Amino acid sequence: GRQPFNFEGLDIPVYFIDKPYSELELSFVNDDSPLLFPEMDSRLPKPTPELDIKYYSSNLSSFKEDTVILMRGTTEEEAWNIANYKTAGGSNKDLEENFILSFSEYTSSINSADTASRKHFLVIIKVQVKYISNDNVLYANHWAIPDEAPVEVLAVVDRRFIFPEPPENVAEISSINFRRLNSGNINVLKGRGVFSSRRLREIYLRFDAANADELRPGDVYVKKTKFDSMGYDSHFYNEGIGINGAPTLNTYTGEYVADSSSQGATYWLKYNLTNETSIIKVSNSARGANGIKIALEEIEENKPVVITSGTLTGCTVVFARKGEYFYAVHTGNSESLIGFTSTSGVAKAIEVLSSLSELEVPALPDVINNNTLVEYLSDNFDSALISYSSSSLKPNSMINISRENVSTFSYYTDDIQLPSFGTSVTILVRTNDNTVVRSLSESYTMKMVVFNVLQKDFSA
Ligand SMILES: [Cl-]
Ligand SMILES: [Mg+2]
Ligand SMILES: [Mg+2]
Ligand SMILES: [Mg+2]
Ligand SMILES: [Mg+2]
Ligand code: NA
Ligand code: NA
Repeated sequence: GRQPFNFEGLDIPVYFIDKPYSELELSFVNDDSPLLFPEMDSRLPKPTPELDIKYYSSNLSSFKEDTVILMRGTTEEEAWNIANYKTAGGSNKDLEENFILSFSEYTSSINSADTASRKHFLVIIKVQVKYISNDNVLYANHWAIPDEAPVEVLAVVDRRFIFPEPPENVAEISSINFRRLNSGNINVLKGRGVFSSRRLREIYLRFDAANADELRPGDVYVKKTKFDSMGYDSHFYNEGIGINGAPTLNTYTGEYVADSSSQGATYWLKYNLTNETSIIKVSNSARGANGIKIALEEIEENKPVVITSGTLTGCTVVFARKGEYFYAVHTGNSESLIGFTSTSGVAKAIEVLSSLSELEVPALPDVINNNTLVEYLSDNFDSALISYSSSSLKPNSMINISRENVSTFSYYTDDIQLPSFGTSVTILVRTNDNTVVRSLSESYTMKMVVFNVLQKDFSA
């Protein structure tokens, strides 16, 4: 093989070997650990908040000499070279040699560092602001640093989890939940509340993903590569959510179904679907739509897939089938734009649906509203479900037509006593030699309980 790198002679204040869950409820998860999630291990220095880094970098004359703390997932060899040469890219060339630029990207996102370092190495550095920039990064919360820039290495953690394979009833109930899902029974997700996570884990399934947002006029962004451990694609990220921002489209595995970012979650904070379940979270874009297209023949036996839209409080979720492909689109806005979702949001959803289905956008009326979405879906897809919020006060939100191939679920109406929220989810399961596809939309009221539902099957 290749000689193991020996870190003992290096200048590393904090160096240790990370233990996976299986070596410490998740006693069978041998390729992940709680090092960074949900709480960053107390041995590790914490990164500088993204907003503070942006503040320093935006006032460079005032803070060029000050430092920030950043994280990175790297290989064994990269981590050793960073710690040995004390430069951002593990280079021993002098910075001056560039002026007679190669860059490495670090992150302020704990979840991003978790994703990148799992099964590899975590490196934490302190670096002066004059060496960082984010002008050309593709991933959220990333900062490029010249490979030759000096850094102070604060921690290196070996997260390769090289350990002999493992030979309140949370584990047992979660295994039953997996068996229920894996049978193709949508009832496992009924009534147990909303779920979402900001975690990023690559799942087995590749799918087309698209984004249309008013921040980027004149373009629909299309991603056909896997959602992988490099980080959070900035097109599927919303810097305005909370403090460090949040992803608007991410995949994770079912050992965590909801985390503390899921507004209103209950049952799925406690129990899970095991890490054999693959979950795709599709949220709205800041001012527009995110969508995915799944090839039903690529769902694999004993690897069920769950799509969740998170907590619905005004946004529109579309599930649809055309041929051998399933579509999920979530449109709306995070900027409290009254009337956007039932008008511009519909237009953005149609842009995404047309892009994913490889159709030219059809001719649309001058006034685009939720009825327009019903018509578009009816004419261009085999079957569809719209889950949406309507009020007699906002006429554009009201759906007053019907099409035989389009179901609609108003998870909010004026008849609802707040507080309330909606959910909309789909399961895709290869069982009995076919791909079962079942969708479920719910309204929750009041401890929140479901009082209104629509269940739609998209399989034969
Ligand atoms: Cl991953
Ligand atoms: Mg990283
Ligand atoms: Mg490695
Ligand atoms: Mg129950
Ligand atoms: Mg949510
Ligand atoms: Na183990
Ligand atoms: Na050294």
